[PDB]
Amino acid sequence: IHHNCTPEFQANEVRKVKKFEQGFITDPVVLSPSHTVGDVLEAKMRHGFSGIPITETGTMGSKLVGIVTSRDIDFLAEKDHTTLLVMTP
Amino acid sequence: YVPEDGLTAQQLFASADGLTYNDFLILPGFIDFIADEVDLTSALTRKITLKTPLISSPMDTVTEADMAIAMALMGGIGFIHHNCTPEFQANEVRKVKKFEQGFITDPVVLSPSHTVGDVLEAKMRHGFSGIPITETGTMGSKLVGIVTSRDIDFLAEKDHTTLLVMTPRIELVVAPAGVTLKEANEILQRSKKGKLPIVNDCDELVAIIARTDLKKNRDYPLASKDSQKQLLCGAAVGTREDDKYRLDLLTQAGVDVIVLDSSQGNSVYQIAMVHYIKQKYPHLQVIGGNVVTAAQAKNLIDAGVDGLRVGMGCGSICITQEVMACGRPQGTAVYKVAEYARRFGVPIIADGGIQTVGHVVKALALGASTVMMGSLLAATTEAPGEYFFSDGVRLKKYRGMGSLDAMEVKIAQGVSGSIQDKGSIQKFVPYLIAGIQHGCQDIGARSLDVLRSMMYSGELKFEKRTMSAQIEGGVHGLHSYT
Amino acid sequence: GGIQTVGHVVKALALGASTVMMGSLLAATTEAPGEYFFSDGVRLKKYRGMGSLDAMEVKIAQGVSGSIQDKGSIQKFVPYLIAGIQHGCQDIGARSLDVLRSMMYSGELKFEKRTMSAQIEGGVHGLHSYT
Amino acid sequence: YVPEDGLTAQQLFASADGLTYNDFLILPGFIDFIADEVDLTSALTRKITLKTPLISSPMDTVTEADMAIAMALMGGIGF
Ligand SMILES: NC(=O)c1ccc[n+]([C@@H]2O[C@H](COP(=O)([O-])OP(=O)(O)OC[C@H]3O[C@@H](n4cnc5c(N)ncnc54)[C@H](O)[C@@H]3O)[C@@H](O)[C@H]2O)c1
Ligand SMILES: Nc1ncnc2c1ncn2[C@@H]1O[C@H](COP(=O)(O)OP(=O)(O)OP(=O)(O)O)[C@@H](O)[C@H]1O
Ligand SMILES: Nc1ncnc2c1ncn2[C@@H]1O[C@H](COP(=O)(O)OP(=O)(O)OP(=O)(O)O)[C@@H](O)[C@H]1O
Ligand SMILES: Nc1ncnc2c1ncn2[C@@H]1O[C@H](COP(=O)(O)OP(=O)(O)OP(=O)(O)O)[C@@H](O)[C@H]1O
Ligand SMILES: O=c1[nH]cnc2c1ncn2[C@@H]1O[C@H](COP(=O)(O)O)[C@@H](O)[C@H]1O
Ligand SMILES: O=c1[nH]cnc2c1ncn2[C@@H]1O[C@H](COP(=O)(O)O)[C@@H](O)[C@H]1O
Repeated sequence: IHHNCTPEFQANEVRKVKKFEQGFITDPVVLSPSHTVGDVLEAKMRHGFSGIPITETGTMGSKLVGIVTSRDIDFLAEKDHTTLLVMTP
Repeated sequence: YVPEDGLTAQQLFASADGLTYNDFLILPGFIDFIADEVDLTSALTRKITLKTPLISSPMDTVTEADMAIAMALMGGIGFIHHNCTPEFQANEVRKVKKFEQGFITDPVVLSPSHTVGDVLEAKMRHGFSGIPITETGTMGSKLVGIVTSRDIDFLAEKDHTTLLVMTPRIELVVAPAGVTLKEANEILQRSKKGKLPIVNDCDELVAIIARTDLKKNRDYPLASKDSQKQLLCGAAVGTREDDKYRLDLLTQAGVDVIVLDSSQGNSVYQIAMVHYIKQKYPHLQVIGGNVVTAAQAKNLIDAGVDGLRVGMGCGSICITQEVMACGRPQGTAVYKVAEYARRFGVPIIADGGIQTVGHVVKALALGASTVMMGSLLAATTEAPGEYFFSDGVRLKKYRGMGSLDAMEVKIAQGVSGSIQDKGSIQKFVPYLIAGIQHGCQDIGARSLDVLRSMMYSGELKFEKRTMSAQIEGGVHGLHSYT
Repeated sequence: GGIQTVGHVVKALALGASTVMMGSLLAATTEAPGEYFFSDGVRLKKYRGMGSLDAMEVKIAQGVSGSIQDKGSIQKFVPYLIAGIQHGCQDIGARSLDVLRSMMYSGELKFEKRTMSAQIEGGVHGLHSYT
Repeated sequence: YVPEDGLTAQQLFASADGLTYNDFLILPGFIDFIADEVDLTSALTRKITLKTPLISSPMDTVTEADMAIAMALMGGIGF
C-alpha cells in the first residue's frame, strides 16, 4: 500500500486487505429498526444495493432483529416514509 | 369597430399558387382557457373515433405490433404494413389485439419431462428463466410447477436431469382467471414472488404476470379500445387477387380497420376491392387509397369507403413527382379534398410531408380529421429494426415502400435512408400532444372540432409567407446555436 | 434541351411536343463517343456543348465542357425510360400520347403550379442520409 | 356533381410567369388499364413515325453510328 495519503487512510486500506474473506461481505451496511424506508432507499441510491440487515443498535455486534430488501420496499407508496419494523422479524 | 385582418381559407386558396404548409401561417385569436383544456377527439372513419389525431404509417420501417400497441395506448392507432407474409401480418395483428397491461403475451412454457438444459437454453435465447411448467408443456392444461434461476442456479454443470428442480403445484401461489391488477398487486405484495400464474378452476394455466412488469405499471386514460376493451389495430392491404386470402386471415385475427394501400386510389382495381370487402365483411371499416382531388374522391365515396387517405408526392422518402410528373402540393390537396368530403360525412387523413408540430396544426386547421406520420415516428424504440451506429450516432433504417430494397424492369418510386434515434413513443407522443394543445390555445380553439368550424365559418384567418418571411420565421443571425 | 428526368419527358409530351431530344441523359453511355476515364475512382465521359471553345477547333463561347458519370448501355437505359413514361401516362389516365395531347387541348387535362416550398416538398427531404 | 379542380394549360400559361418544367405538375385522373397497354407512337416529321418519342442529340459527345443504331433498335432515332 502506498503512503501518498493519510496514516488513518492507509491503515484502513491494510485492515480491508487483512480482514478479507472469500464469499463474505466486508464491512456490511446495517441499520436500526428505528430507521425509515427513506434510509433504505438512500442506501440503495448511494451504494447500489438494498439487502440491508437490521440490528437492535443499528450496527454489528448486537442482537439481530430482521432484514429489509427490495421486495420488502418495492410496493410501498412514494409518500410513505414510515419506520422499519416492512422488516421481516 | 375593428376592421378584419388576414384571409379566410377560401381566399387563401383562390389564387391557385400551389401552397404547402410552409407557405402560410395562422393568425392568433383570443385566449380565455388553458392549453390542457383543449380537446383532441378525432374521427378516423364513419364509425371509429380516437382521442388523439396521430397515426403511424403502414410502412415496414415504422409500424409493427409494438408500435401499434404503443400508439393505441397513447391514444392514436397503427396500421400494420403488408410487405410481409399474410400469416406474419395476421400474427402481428393478433399480438396487438390480445395485449393486456401488466400481463405477459405468449408466455414460454415447458413440460415436466424437459431438462434443465432446456431451461438454460430458454434463458440464453430469450433473456429470462421464470418459466412455468404444465402437464402437456403448453397453455391450456393442468399446471404442475414453475422453475426459475434460484431453482437452476446451484446445480452442477454436468447435470442435465429432467425437471420435476420444479416446485410442485401444491406449493404455488396462483390466482383465478378473473384477476384484476389490484388483486395481483395485493397477492404479489403478500407473497414476495417474482411470478404470478393465473389458472382455471381445474388448474389449467391461462395467464401469468411478472413482478418486474407489474412494478412498471402506468395509467393510460386515452387508450383506443373496442367493445371488448382490446386495443384497436389497423392493417394495410393491396388490390390484387392474393389480397383476398390476406383479408381473410386479418379478419380472423380481429382487425378493426383496413386501409387500401396505393399511390393512386382512383382505379377500377380499388373500386372492385372496396365493393368486395363491403359485400363479404359488411362490419369492416375501409379507408380508400391515396387521392389528391375531389373527382378522385367521388368515385371512392360512391364505392362505399369510410375514410380517405390524402397525399401524393409529399412524403419525405418520395420521388414520385420527379419520376411521374403527378401529384399536388399537400396543403392545397388537404383543403380541397376535406372541403368536398365533409359534405358526405367522410373524414380524411393527411398523409405525408409532416415534419413539425406546426405542420400537424396546419393540417388539422385545413380540415383534416387525422394526421399520419412516417418520418417523425421513425427511429423510435418501438419502430421495427435494430439500431446501428454510423460516426457515433444511433440510427435506424427508414425506407419508402417504393424503394428497390422494399421490392425484393421495376421503377423505383422511393428512397432508403436513416433517422437519428428519438427515444420511446410513450415519451415522444405526449410532447406532440402538448405542442398541438399550445397551438390550439394560441389560435383560440378549445377543440379541433371548434378549430375546423372556425375555419369553415371564416372566423379563422391566415397570412401567406414570402421566402424572406420564411427565413425570418426560423433561426437566423447567430454564430452558433443548439 | 433541359430534360433531366422522366417527369420532364412526360411534361414535355403533355405540353404538346411530339418527340423529345436528350443530350445529357444519353451521355456517358457505352454507345456514346469517347473513351471512358477515371477521376477519383468514378468512370466518366466527356460531355461538351457545340458552342464550347474546344468544339470550335475573336470567337465567343456559348457552351461549356464537362463530364457525366457512366450509365451502362442504351439498350438497358432506354426501356427504363419507356417504363417510366408508361407509368406516368397511366397515373394521368392516358392510354396513348395522342390521347394525352388531345386531353390537354380539350381542357380535360389539369395542372397545378408549384411554389418553391412545394418544389422542396416534392423532393427528398428530412433524412440524415439516403442513397 | 363534382366541381372542377386545377387549371387547363391555357389557364396555366395565361399569367405569363416564365414557367419551366419544375414550376408545375399534372393532376391524376382515372385508371382503367395497365401501364404496358400505353401506346407511345410519335410523329417525327410530316412523314416519319416512330414507336418511341426519344431522340439522341446531334452532338459530338452523344451521337455517332453506334448510338444511332442502338436508338433505332430501341425504337427512337439518332442524328
Ligand atoms: N401516395 C404516395 O405518396 C405514394 C407514392 C408512391 C408510392 N407509395 C407507396 O409505395 C407503395 C407502392 O404502391 P404502388 O403505387 O406501386 O401500388 P400498386 O400496387 O397499386 O401499383 C403498382 C401497379 O400495379 C397496378 N395494379 C394494382 N392492382 C392491380 C390489379 N388488380 N390488376 C392489375 N394491375 C394492378 C397499378 O395500377 C399500378 O400500375 C405503397 O406502399 C404505396 O402506398 C405512396
Ligand atoms: N448489506 C450489504 N452490505 C454490503 N454489501 C452488500 C450488502 N448487500 C449487498 N451488497 C453487495 O451488493 C452486491 C449486489 O447485491 P445482491 O445482488 O446480492 O442483492 P441486493 O443487495 O438485494 O441487490 P438489489 O437491491 O439490486 O436487489 C453483493 O454482491 C454485495 O457485494
Ligand atoms: N415465462 C415467461 N414468458 C414470457 N416472458 C417472460 C417470462 N418470464 C419472464 N418474462 C419476461 O422477461 C422479463 C424479465 O423477467 P423478470 O425479471 O420478471 O424475471 P425472470 O424471468 O426470473 O428473469 P431472470 O432469469 O433474469 O431472473 C419480464 O418482464 C417478462 O417480460
Ligand atoms: N408464484 C410463485 N409461487 C411460489 N413460488 C414461486 C412463485 N414464483 C416464483 N417462485 C419461486 O420463488 C423462488 C425464487 O424465484 P423468483 O422467481 O421469485 O426469483 P428469481 O428470478 O429466481 O430470482 P432473482 O430475482 O434473484 O433473479 C423460486 O424457488 C421460484 O420457483
Ligand atoms: O416509396 C414510396 N414512394 C413515394 N411515397 C411513399 C413511399 N412509401 C410511403 N410513401 C408515402 O409517404 C408517407 C410517409 O410520410 P413521411 O415519411 O412522413 O413524409 C407514407 O405514409 C406514404 O403515403
Ligand atoms: O454549346 C452549346 N451552347 C448552348 N446550347 C447547346 C450547345 N450545344 C448543344 N446545345 C443545345 O442543348 C441541347 C442539349 O440538351 P441537354 O444537354 O440535355 O440539356 C442540344 O440538343 C442543343 O439544342
